[PDB]
Amino acid sequence: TTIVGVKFNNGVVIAADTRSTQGPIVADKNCAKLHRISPKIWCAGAGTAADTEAVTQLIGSNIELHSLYTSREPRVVSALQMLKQHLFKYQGHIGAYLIVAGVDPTGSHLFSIHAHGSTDVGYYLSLGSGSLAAMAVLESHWKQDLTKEEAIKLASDAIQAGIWNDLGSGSNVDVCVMEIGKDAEYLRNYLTPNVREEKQKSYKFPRGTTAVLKESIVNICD
Amino acid sequence: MDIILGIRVQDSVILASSKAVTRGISVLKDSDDKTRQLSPHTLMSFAGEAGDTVQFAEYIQANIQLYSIREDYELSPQAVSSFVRQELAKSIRSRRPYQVNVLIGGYDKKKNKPELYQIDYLGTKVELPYGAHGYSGFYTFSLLDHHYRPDMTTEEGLDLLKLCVQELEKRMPMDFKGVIVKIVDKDGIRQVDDFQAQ
Amino acid sequence: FRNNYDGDTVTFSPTGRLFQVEYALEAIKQGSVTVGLRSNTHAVLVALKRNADELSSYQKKIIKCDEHMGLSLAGLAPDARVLSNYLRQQCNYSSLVFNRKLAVERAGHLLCDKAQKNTQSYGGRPYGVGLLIIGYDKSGAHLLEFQPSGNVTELYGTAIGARSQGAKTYLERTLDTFIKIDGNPDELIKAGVEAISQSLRDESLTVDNLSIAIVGKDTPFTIYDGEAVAKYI
Amino acid sequence: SDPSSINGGIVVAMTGKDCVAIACDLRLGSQSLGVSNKFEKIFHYGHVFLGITGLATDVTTLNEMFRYKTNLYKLKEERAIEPETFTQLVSSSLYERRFGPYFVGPVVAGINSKSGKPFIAGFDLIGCIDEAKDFIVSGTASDQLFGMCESLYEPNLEPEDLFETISQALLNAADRDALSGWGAVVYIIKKDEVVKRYLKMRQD
Amino acid sequence: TSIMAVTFKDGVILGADSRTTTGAYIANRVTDKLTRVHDKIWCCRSGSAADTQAIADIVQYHLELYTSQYGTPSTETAASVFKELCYENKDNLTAGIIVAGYDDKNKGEVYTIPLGGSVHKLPYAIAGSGSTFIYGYCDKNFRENMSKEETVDFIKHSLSQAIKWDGSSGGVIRMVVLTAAGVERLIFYPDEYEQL
Amino acid sequence: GSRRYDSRTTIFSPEGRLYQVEYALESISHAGTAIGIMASDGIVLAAERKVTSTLLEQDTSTEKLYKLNDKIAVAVAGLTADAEILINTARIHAQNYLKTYNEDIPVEILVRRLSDIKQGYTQHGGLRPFGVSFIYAGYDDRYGYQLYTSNPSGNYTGWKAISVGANTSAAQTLLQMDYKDDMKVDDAIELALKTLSKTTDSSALTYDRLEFATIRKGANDGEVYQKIFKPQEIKDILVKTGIT
Amino acid sequence: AGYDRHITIFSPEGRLYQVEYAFKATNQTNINSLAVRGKDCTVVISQKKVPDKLLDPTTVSYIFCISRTIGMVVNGPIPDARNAALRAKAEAAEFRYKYGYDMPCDVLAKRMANLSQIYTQRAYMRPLGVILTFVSVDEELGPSIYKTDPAGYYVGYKATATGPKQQEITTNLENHFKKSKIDHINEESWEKVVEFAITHMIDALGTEFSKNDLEVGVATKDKFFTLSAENIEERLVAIAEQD
Amino acid sequence: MTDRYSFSLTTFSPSGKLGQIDYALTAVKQGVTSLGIKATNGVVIATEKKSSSPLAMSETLSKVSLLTPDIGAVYSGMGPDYRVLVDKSRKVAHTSYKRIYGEYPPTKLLVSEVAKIMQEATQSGGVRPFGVSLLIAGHDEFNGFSLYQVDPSGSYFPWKATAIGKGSVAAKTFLEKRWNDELELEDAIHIALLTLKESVEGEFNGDTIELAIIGDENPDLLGYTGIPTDKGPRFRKLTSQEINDRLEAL
Amino acid sequence: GTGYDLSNSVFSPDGRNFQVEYAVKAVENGTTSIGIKCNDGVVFAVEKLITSKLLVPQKNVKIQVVDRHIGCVYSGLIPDGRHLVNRGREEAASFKKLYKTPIPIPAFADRLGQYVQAHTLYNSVRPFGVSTIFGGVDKNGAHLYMLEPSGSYWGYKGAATGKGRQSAKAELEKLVDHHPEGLSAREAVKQAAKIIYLAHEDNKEKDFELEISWCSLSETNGLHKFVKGDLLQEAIDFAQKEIN
Repeated sequence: TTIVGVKFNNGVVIAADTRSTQGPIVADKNCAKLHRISPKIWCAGAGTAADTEAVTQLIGSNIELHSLYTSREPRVVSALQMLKQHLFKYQGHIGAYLIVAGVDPTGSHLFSIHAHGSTDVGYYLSLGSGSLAAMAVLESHWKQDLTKEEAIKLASDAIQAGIWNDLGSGSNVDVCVMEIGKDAEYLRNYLTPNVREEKQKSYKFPRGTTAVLKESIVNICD
Repeated sequence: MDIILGIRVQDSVILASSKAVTRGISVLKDSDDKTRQLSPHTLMSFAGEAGDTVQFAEYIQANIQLYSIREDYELSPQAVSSFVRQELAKSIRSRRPYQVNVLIGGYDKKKNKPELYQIDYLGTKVELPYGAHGYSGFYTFSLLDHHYRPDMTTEEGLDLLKLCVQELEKRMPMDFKGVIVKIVDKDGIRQVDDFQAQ
Repeated sequence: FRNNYDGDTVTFSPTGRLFQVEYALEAIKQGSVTVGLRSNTHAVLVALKRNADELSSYQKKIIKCDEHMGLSLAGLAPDARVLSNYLRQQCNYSSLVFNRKLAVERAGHLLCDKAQKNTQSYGGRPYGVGLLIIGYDKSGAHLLEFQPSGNVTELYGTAIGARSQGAKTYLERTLDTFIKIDGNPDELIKAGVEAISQSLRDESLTVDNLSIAIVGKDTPFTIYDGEAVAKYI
Repeated sequence: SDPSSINGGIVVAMTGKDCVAIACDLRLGSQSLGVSNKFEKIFHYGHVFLGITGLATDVTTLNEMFRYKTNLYKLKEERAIEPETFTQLVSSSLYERRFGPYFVGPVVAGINSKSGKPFIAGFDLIGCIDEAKDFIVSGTASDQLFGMCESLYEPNLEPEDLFETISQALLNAADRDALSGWGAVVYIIKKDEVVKRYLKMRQD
Repeated sequence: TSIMAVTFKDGVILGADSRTTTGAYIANRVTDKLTRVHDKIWCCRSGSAADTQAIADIVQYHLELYTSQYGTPSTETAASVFKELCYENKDNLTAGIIVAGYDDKNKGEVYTIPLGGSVHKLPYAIAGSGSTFIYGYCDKNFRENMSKEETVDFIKHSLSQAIKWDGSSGGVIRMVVLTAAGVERLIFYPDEYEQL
Repeated sequence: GSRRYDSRTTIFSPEGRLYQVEYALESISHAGTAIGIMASDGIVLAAERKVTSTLLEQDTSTEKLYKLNDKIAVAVAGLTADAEILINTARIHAQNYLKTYNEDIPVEILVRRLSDIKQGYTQHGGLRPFGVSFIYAGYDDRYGYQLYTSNPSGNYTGWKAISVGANTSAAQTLLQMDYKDDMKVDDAIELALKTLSKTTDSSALTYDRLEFATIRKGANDGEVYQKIFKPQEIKDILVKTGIT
Repeated sequence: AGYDRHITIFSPEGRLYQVEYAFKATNQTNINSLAVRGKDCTVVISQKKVPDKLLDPTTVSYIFCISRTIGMVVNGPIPDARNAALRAKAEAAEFRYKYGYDMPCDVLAKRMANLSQIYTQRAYMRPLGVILTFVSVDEELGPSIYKTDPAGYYVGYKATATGPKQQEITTNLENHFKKSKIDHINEESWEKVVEFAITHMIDALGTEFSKNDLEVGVATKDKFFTLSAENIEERLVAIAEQD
Repeated sequence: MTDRYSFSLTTFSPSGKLGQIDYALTAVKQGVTSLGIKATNGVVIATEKKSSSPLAMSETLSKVSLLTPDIGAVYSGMGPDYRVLVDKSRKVAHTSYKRIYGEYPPTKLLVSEVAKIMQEATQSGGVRPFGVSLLIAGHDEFNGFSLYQVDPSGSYFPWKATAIGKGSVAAKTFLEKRWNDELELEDAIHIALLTLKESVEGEFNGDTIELAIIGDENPDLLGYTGIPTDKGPRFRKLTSQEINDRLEAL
Repeated sequence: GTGYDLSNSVFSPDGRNFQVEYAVKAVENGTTSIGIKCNDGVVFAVEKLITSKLLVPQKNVKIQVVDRHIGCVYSGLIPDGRHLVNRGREEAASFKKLYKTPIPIPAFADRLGQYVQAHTLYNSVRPFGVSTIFGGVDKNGAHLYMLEPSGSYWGYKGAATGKGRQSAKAELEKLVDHHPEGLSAREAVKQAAKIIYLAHEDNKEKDFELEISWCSLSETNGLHKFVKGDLLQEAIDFAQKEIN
């Protein structure tokens, strides 16, 4: 997996590849790794997939309830604090490594959380097996005061470094832009540089090819 | 392990269970009956961990008898086996699981058909024409895969078992001291006292 | 009035009284008399044992709590068993944990607090027994008076139970005298029997009717009953 | 040792033109010993189908659990649960046992009764949902299944065609796995009808 | 990690490198190890980042509730809360913490809570993997009652050496000056301290 | 203390009666009438909706007939909310049984469990009993069609025809007058409507004031079918039977 | 039957007497307080009465600092007031710990109001005989005043008053705002807002105040503090050089 | 300490009445009027913002609350009781449904959960019933639009239209006259305003009236874009301005 | 109606808690005790009625210490007083354990305050039957406090409670007026002995025993200590002399 977070002049963007794997086998060639904590707080995770997903929905659920209770927009630091205290409590057994980004009444934010519960703040971040390939790109092109467009490019280029050079990553690039004054814009499959070529042949079998021993209708209605 | 075998013929289910109880270097008993009657038409055989084995059998027996009294009815073989499977399935995830495998042979008076259920300590249940627990299965499944027939009579079933026991007494490393055979059919459960030379 | 404020120990009356506590105190007054007095070397307990029938025994009223401490009861016997048992444990804890004999003054504080808890909470009841505690510790002979209200007081001498007032005035008079009965136990006991008989009226203290206990400088708390008290009647 | 390799078994689901197919083998063994050639791994609640590979006792237990939950769901909701909703129910039920998981590889197949849209999904033993549009595989011969599906599959196959494709995928994958096979059953699902066929296959 | 706290004439100063590694990989090269638990009570963390952050967050919570009820807490009290958490939970924690604070009555103070959970009040303290390399340097160059400028220099030289020999230390040098005048944040880049 | 405010919901009267149960029953007697009639080929459940309005949504409403199983249903007479608490636990008990034995729960086992829960609020806990009476209509392969009734006391009994709620005395006399062992579902449907029709405290008996359900074993199938009639369906059966 | 007046259960009129009697207790201290919002501050004024000469005047207060940003003035017996203050502090400290940001004035108010609603529904808990006025300059809402009573009710105010002569102060403030047409004291400094507050406290109560007859709490961006006798005296002087 | 009130506070009286529930209903009767009307393409619920002082900011007090993006609630009776009920309802929608099925609960089930909570305050030890009646309006895919009333007993019923509180008898009568199964949302909003006017004594404007509807999806209120299947909440509170515009056409 | 005074946490129609008020009666019926704040410490004195010659003199101590810098004395039900001090001790130990520094007097006052107020919140407990005078020296001065059965407390210049609280308060007020600059620990000890003697007239029937304790930054180093021997007699005399 390759996920990154990049702050820009008026917001923050996160991106991730779309390859899901079980050992060396690619299970899902186009899964979505960008999750929503709240409308404007998005998250990307690496590590035990069920864990990143569950921890994201749990805090997301509580963040919604907290928002309704306080009549205020959810804050990124709240998602950060709730996630970290939860992860810490489980001493790393919940293998969730995340990059949480978002905009709220106090501005734009970019954080990283590790399974054991520690958090970090930065202008550019990467996590996952593609972490190093992406960071090599970020350390080579990042600069302060990037424009939304430059940020999308930098983040997009970072996931690509991971897609091409990391076996744990591949397929497409998903992006989500969070700008201080507008709605968050989720760009699913923002890039698709890995389309499978047309197969050389069609394996459509002539009907009757498969030997059948017995047949019957199944009752669905009650 | 001990020998636990079961075969379902035309109108009955026959259960054969080894008589030996061995600990270490000594065969302590050679007339052990590894069975418990759960209800007039349902019999259960068992093999496994030294003390767990009987404690489990008797615990199940106690519950079925309780249900019978409370409902003045006899649960079907399928119902009893599902109850037993759930107990084992709970146990496998408990502090100290019951390490017992069982065969449940019953005659369903409502369907008028014999039924044989094989269930291991994990709560893995399957309904079969014939079944076995332990190493026995390694010589009896293919033997029966060859000699077994659906429409067999109880008498044919007994001859089929005899063929099984002989194979086991020939190739198995342990002396299991013969088996006790019981028949479960529309009239209940009866023990074939003459298998020591049938 | 009262009837509306004496239903439980968690209720104050319009004048600031706790009737359940006062009713418990009444169980003491109805109890047989017992007396306590000390010099500078010893402390003595003299108690009148009461009997149901002339076919029954005279219920014991003195309990030993440790080699250096003991008490006499007046009122509900079971409540005395409970309190003395708690005292036996506190004495025990002190020895086992600190290798220190429990100070009579501390024993009194512990009892006071244990009784106080049953006077501020719902569901419980005050204890219905009075206790006289005697003991010899690192500061000499001691005598304490325990009331179910939780009030514990240190005295040179005192008495509780029915007609206790007699013996008490006697001691308040004999004070300067017995407080000096040092080095002579028999005298202190006699001085006690004399104080107790100041509360008689029904009969006269007999052999299986009188109970005495003593503790001091070189005397572990020991109880004398029957033939053992004959030489004092 | 490995709870997922004790009993053996496979399940595979595929989407077609206004249809879905879910198939499974019938084997149930104990290590090398084949024990039952009638252990089906596909179940259904209303029009939603669920296949389950892995430890047999958990396969059985989970089916009884989902029958139980979908029953209450219908009584309360007053409608049969849909594929998408059931997938979420499976996921949360699995994750709820995060540190004492059921050793299974669930697979959901069905057609949304309101949108008529075909649906399939897979899960790891703790609930992570795999939502592919083409196929989902599970079991001891999953590597082989991935190979067959990736090769044999093509979009919008008609029921009669999807049947040939799913069957060939299952059959040939099972034959390269010692713990799978021993019979197979295939379900072809359409908005209106469901056909169930038992395949003829090697018995070794 | 290289962290230290030094008391001086006008109060106390905390300094630290900014490198956090996971193996030989630098996960963060601009980490901020100077953690605020109260206005003028900060701490430097070493050991498990998850652990020290959880500790710091709880301490901050306690000092905030303390302030609400009894007013500003003494540096000694802050060191006490850290201690309680580190000692009582020594089996499940890997945290080395240096507490530094400025009091008007007590001026600057430094307390170091090493791995076991014991507390040590000192004129100055150093900790972290990089600290082993500067025990000699610091011992020879430390003086009591130095001036702000001298203290900032002592810390800058000490840490540049720690960063020099310890691969786990690096990046920039952050400092926090705590005095009656207030709170001041300082930062020093490589190109400066690397050539000292 | 608190003792002062404790009503003591679980004590005997000097006559050996349970106050709260008696009072809960009194409450039930003012509830819309519910009737149950068992026939040879099925069972009928009918209930009168107490209080209605022009604006009440009858299509989305259900205050008296609930499905507990695919083979068991109940008619309620009493506090709807209380009934719902019990109905839900009944539904769970039925599924636990199914999961344990892989067989649908026998009608009496389920009725007994529910009655036992009620009995408890009668002997311990210090809580008020549930102000509810149920008429259970179900089918199992051991006793076939069955009709039971349970009330606040936790006592239950079986019937061929029974009523709960308001005017049960009048309803029972009418039922005991026209019921016949060899009746048929359709005969029962009609008997039920006629009875309610003569016991109603309302002007006429319209469809918007009724709930109907039948449990039949559709000859063309072989299985048991529950049918909670829809507004229109009730309006129909209402005209046919001659009540228009 | 007649016990529907001892615990919090409904009376045949659907009333909760214990809650009404709790409201009565809020005036037991015979003190009046009021709160007004400045342009970027919030001021709370409360009469300070110290009858006993044996008392240490410095320890007599009904204004509390709940958190660095939230201030709370209480109308009611001191013990219940302190019970409420301690809880609010604990609640404010916990919120910051769990959610990562300072508990907002209105949220703390809702929280304490909810806690109060509970004493109103559970029989073993008595309501607290106090009314709590919370103030601050919220980072999102600006100057804020939220008050909660023994019924569990709470709302935000443009300004508010509480105590025996609450009505007089209220109408006075009402009239001023009907006039100004704005919902706050259009003053840039808190000193002048405090002066406005005290000025109207005098007009409405028809009473003069010395530096020891008042108690003042002020809320500004990132801080809430109370004034000293001297800070107030300086205020009293200023208003005197206008009349 | 320790709640020792483990017995019921609501019990049956000789007549069969449950006193506390009856009294709770009487409290609801004294409460400000509130109503709900169901249209073919929406539902509207409204009530009067009976400000307790001109110094109070009536906006900081919402009598109409969002429970889920497609469900809203309003009430009559004890405001504080309602507030905590809303908190509990919002949470039960998550714990008992969204965290299990990954989707918000249909109106009838969430209503069922709320009703359960209220029934328990009628039987559990040491508590009194909630002194409120709620009107819950919502929408869900398989049930469409719906309106429900939940009373202190825990009982609930579906409505085409209804009113609760102070002048509910008169308001209901007025609704029975204007309601029909063909009303469009705007029509219901209009009838809602007319009905509410008869119950309001003083000022009647967008600042004294609180009204919300359950209608079409509001993608503009979603907060993000990029996911087709997510079109926004159906619950929307009308603005003071939106209310006044409709009052001129009163 | 009536009966608002039979249960502890009940508000009477006038907003009062009658049980707390009755608790006060128990306090006013008790021995008199006082506290005097001096320029660098505080002094505590109390009347000890000599029930009889049997009471071993100087043995039944009433003033109690908390931690090492706090003194506590009370009038009313003595056992309730001990109970409150035990709590204070646990409370102080807890504070020191977490914060290292011994507990500040204000902080300590609230600990006792909250605990006492807590006993007016439920009908399952009774309010405390004592008013407590306590204080000591800390990081910033001396502090004197008095806590009522309601949980109410304030800092004091001088304080008294018990049978002769009026005499005492009158005397304390004089001192306050005639010493705006501040009394000294040495002076306060004598002045305290006098007030106890004067205030003993409201009980002049029974003989008594004087008990004093103090905590002064200069005279005791900030530690609470009892006044004994020479300093005690010297104070006793100063009283006996001005009592005539």
